[PDB]
Amino acid sequence: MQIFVKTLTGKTITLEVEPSDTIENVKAKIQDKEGIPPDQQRLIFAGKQLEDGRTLSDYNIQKESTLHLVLRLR
Amino acid sequence: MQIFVKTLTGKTITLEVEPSDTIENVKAKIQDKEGIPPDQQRLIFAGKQLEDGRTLSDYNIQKESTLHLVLR
Amino acid sequence: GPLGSSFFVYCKGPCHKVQPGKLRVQCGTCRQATLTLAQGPSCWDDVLIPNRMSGECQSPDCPGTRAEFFFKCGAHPTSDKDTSVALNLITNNSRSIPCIACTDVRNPVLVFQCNHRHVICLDCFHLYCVTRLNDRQFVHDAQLGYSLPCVAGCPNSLIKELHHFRILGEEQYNRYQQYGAEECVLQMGGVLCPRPGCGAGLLPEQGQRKVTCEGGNGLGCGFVFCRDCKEAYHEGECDS
Ligand SMILES: [Zn+2]
Ligand SMILES: [Zn+2]
Ligand SMILES: [Zn+2]
Ligand SMILES: [Zn+2]
Ligand SMILES: [Zn+2]
Ligand SMILES: [Zn+2]
Repeated sequence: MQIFVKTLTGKTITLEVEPSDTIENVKAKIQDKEGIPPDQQRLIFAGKQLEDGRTLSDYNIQKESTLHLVLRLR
Repeated sequence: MQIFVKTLTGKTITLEVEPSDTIENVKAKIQDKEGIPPDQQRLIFAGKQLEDGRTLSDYNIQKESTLHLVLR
Repeated sequence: GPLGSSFFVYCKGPCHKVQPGKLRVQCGTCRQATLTLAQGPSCWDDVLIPNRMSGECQSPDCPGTRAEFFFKCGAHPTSDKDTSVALNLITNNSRSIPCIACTDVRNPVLVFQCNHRHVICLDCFHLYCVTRLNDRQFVHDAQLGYSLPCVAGCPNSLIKELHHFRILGEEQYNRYQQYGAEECVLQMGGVLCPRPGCGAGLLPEQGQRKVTCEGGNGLGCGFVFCRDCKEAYHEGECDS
């Protein structure tokens, strides 16, 4: 299926994922298309931070639903 | 109406049925499409194995839903 | 609490509304609907919590036992994995309880998980969600997320399945997601970029009063400011 990842600035990215894909796999697909290392990535869905070990189906994230990406450069 | 049957080989059979058709009738339609005799057929729907006595309406199987076929 | 055929999901298309739902189950390993359940589910936690029930996969090359439940819209044929999220707080008003807002007996209704199980209809719940969203009255929890409590104000009544806010409508739901991501950044100790049009979510170190909006290509506007006044970066005298 397809999901969307949007930054708070407005930039939008499309990803080809499966409901069983983990948030860690999602952050890997983001790096393969944006070059952002996953350690700096913080994914948010409905105000809730997404754990790397969890899957999209754990959060019931449906197709064409939107995840939010904020960067942590520390 | 149409219903779909997914097999272990990935292919999806399309059957023409009525809500009043029995599970035995459905197994007969599966033999007419794939040659699998009904004694080897097992149908799975909503986590339950379908018995030859009931009908599609008895299992709340609606139009264009999917049955899963596994072999005995 | 318990279950039944009173399932309600939110169909994102072609219905774009709350609809009666179909409960389905697949094998937790091979992801196929070949797993049979020796016993049916008895409560919402049986279908909402992973690996809460066990079964037996009828595939010859799969010894899967974990039941994985999902829901689909029941108002029209759906594909094999065209799922819809189940709204566990919405059920049929079998007791015919009037709405706590409009005082009209409606069906279906949403029941908050407060101590009194207050009942509200979908129309009033829609207006309740929109007004609290536009007024920035939504509450953010580090465990649950961006949600609302019971309309009457009862404690420990935050909605856990955040997909209930799909009743906001397509436009207001994406605004809710945006507001949740913003409040989430502020919850992690971050700050929103004050430069209009940017609105970036920045997570600088706690000690640094310098904030360099900077992430990469289109990820930051490059504006340097102070965490306290949010006007422009300075070395002292944070007052205006
Ligand atoms: Zn629908
Ligand atoms: Zn299996
Ligand atoms: Zn009402
Ligand atoms: Zn209440
Ligand atoms: Zn900025
Ligand atoms: Zn300042």
